[PDB]
Amino acid sequence: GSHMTFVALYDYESRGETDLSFKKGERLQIVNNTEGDWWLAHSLTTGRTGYIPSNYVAPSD
Ligand code: NI
Repeated sequence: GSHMTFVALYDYESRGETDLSFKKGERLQIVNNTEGDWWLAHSLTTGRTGYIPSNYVAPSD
């Protein structure tokens, strides 16, 4: 619900009111990773929240 950390593979610029912008390499906490194309996430560095495209991220190890 926040204990899964993913890393951005590519930069992403938000296009609407609900999606989260991020940079390649940024770490994102995933609230739920079972939801398909859009995952709800937040950055611990910027604090910002929003939906991210699930094809833009991989697990952060
Ligand atoms: Ni969690």
